[PDB]
Amino acid sequence: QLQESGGGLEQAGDSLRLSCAASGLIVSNYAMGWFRQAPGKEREFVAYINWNGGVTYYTNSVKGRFTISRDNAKNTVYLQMNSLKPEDTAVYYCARTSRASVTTRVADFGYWGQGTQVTVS
Amino acid sequence: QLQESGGGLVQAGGSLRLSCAASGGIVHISSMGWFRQAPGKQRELVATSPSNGDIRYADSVKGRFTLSRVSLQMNSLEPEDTAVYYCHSFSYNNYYGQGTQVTVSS
Amino acid sequence: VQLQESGGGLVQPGGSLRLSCAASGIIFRSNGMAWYRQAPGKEREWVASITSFGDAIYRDSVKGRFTISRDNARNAVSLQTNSLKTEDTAVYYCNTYPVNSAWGQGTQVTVS
Amino acid sequence: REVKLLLLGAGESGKSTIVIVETHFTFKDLHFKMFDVGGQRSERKKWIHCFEGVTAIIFCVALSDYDLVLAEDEEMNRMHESMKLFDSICNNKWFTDTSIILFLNKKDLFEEKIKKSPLTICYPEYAGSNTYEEAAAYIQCQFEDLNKRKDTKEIYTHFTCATDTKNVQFVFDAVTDVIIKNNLKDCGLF
Amino acid sequence: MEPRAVADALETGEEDAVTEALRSFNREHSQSFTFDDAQQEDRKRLAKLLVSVLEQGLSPKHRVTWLQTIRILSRDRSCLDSFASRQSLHALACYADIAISEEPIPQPPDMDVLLESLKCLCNLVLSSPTAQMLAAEARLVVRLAERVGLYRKRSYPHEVQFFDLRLLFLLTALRTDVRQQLFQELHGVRLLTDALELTLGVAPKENPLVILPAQETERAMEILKVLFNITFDSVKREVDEEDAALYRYLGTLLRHCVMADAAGDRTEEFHGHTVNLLGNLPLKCLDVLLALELHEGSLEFMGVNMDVINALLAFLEKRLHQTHRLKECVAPVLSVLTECARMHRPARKFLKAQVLPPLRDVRTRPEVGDLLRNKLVRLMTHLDTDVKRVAAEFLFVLCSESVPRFIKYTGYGNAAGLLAARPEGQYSEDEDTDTEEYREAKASINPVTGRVEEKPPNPMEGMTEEQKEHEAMKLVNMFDKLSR
Repeated sequence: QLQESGGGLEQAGDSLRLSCAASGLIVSNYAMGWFRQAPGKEREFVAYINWNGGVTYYTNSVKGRFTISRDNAKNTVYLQMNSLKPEDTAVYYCARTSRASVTTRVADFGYWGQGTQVTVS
Repeated sequence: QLQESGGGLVQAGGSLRLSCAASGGIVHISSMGWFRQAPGKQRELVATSPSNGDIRYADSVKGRFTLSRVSLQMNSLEPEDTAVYYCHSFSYNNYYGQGTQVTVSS
Repeated sequence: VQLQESGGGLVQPGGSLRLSCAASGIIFRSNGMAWYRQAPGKEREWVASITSFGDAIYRDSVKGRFTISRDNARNAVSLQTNSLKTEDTAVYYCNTYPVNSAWGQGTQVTVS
Repeated sequence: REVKLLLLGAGESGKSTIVIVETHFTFKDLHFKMFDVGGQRSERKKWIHCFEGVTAIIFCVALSDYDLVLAEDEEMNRMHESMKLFDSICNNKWFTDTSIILFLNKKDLFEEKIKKSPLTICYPEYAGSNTYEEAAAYIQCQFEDLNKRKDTKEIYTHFTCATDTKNVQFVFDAVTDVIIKNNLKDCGLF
Repeated sequence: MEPRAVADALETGEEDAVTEALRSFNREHSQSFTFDDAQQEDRKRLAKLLVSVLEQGLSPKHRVTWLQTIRILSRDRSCLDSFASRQSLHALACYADIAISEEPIPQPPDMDVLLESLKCLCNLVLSSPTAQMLAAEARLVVRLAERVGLYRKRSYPHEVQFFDLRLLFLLTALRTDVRQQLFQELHGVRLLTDALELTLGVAPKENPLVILPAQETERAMEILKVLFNITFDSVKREVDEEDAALYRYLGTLLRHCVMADAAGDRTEEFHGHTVNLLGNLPLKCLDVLLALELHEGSLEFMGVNMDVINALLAFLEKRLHQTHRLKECVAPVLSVLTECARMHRPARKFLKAQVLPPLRDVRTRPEVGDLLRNKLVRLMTHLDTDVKRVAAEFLFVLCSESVPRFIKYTGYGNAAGLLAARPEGQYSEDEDTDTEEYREAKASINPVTGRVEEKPPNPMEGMTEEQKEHEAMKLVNMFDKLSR
């Protein structure tokens, strides 16, 4: 299982750093991705990352203000959020992908965890 | 899935009864017939009941081979046509089954 | 089925020019147009072609120098010719790439 | 880190098409493969030869010669006689933990020589069916279970055919021949 | 009605009775897989009467009914040997306006006989080889191609269009000479690309993935089958500049639809047909796949688009799970992926950075796991000579065509994919990959790779020379042709 950290409430315009580590005694060598789930709304897709920083794909909403990275030395993946907007206020999850290809706007792969809540002023 | 009952042991124009049991569960079969396979050729048509008009016999033998609900009565037999018989009827298809043989002599 | 070209010629090496082509009488959204090059001889070269979408395909001899405009909902097609060489002097035709209908009039192109 | 290879197989399987000494590869690793000529080097002192530190053997047995009989007019078939070599290689204490590589040459002949019975003189006991995908898999499973130490050792089974004929490569055309057949088979019943 | 009753009415000839009987029979019985023998003799005689009255000019009234009855008759093998006469085929062709009489232009749009005659043609050609060899001599392909070409200037219904496309597909798939006749003499590839652009025109210029309706998807799949049947020959390497331009055009037409989705569940079938047609295109044309205008929100890599490559990679992922007909499913995908990865450095780096990157696994056999790498290296040991070779070539071109970098995963994959000629591929030795594994590279026997189990030799010199008796066992197989 995966553990997320580094969230909470923050005023609009600041920066926040999301963390996702694999403490469920599971290895992290595949592709990773961050997803959002707005209350009463369906779970959406915000970020896809390949290991070693190979490729990266963001949704058409946060193409500019969101950046994602990964450090396999600590088995951690980071999602940097800059200049938050009230549009992306939701709980943020991370997951691993058994597929080697880039898949988008789909929650086909499991290993969610618990997710951290992110809210904007 | 289908089974028939009835033997054949007559050598001179006898009377036989052959029954075909509706063992299957599918309905709307609308037709039931019998056949015969001579030991030298393939199968041949005997009689069918299409349930949409009159009963149809075969031009091969015009004897009084009465057929009704099925049950085939062989009258005016003249067993110069000894062969192996089979029943017949009909996710839509048709089935034969297995059947008995008639030994004729004298 | 009526093909008509417009614009062409009167330029020195290193000049630009827009060659237009009006197509009428047929459907335009499902016909892939193309441009043909009638060199002063007995041959007829192929310039470039485009699909129903903005997908364009250029000739290796004109790669990076020509561009094809579509202008959808406007029954016409354009072809930009930029930085032309001394060999790009020929008569140019427009026609549907899949089905070669009757050729039109064409426009002369001179580099001198 | 250097690997040794050992070429085996009868003369009909075509091991020469895979290309008693050959050590000049040095592609970042030694990769020393040995040829196989019986009764050549071992006459010098009557002490024969060792030269065995091999960590991977190469086996080449044909499957088209399945209806032949190497024993001249005898009951012992040819496929069983080829399996005898696998039994001898596995029972030897020199390869108790040496990887095994299996090659089946001349598959194009076997693919169309199924006109004869699938069990004429190879596996007369039983046969799955008359197709290639089942008979070849049965032969592969039998050669696999023929290995004694199936737990520790694991064998590698690979099938081979002709690399290039006079006209067209097989791997570039058979796909079309099967796609056309399936596309036409999907149709019908109108 | 009854077959015997209809057959007996066929001898009278009452206009207001026999036609009503045929209509009642078609209304009652209209489904395939009929009876066996109670219909054998009587309906065989009925079909003989029908083919006899068809060899003569049949009544213009209720032509649709006649053709419907003959269509229902043509579903049982007992009458296919009767309806497959050259006269009957020519009659059904001229009724379908696809005969050799090309002088009557398609002016009368009487579709009720056209669609039924096309259905009869399809039924006969799909299950009667003599009908195939008769239609190949009557040359029905030319008029069918002319009809397909006249689709924009004259709007034909969906049913007639789809059924003549299916007839053309059956004819070009079963008969060999029809393939060459439609390729060279009829410019089949150009006409079929025209029809494909015509089908892919529902709400044109859809910038995102375009959804195809049912009818458009059906006709597109049929014309894709026709193109695959007609193209796979004589397109190996050398082609002309205009042919290469047309092939790049078809490749763009297929690229714009691979990323697209269809309605229902026919998305995978359509994508498989697109990949099958891609496989037949010349190698140097496939470069038109990677070349795409980098739009906003598109998959960016090496400054170039990778949406279609990633799409076909996910297609290979979803398609690998069909283990039955695996030889026809993923092999064209692997072929086109190799040929579009061998020619481009961005594609090579993309595949090397998305197929077999992860090297710091717990040291175990690579032929196990859920990864695409593990699935491919498992497939390398398959029993199909068409799929192990293409996967070997794929993993070869991914490792920049380097044998020392090919043994990256196993030492048997080289044994599987070596000596497979048909070599100036792009060689690159710039990036080096080292993790905690490659420091342990000294403990990794090459064919097995990283198992670090060491066992002693057990003869102990007591019987090494006696253990050589296996040499005498094996020596009997070395000599080949003659004992001498």
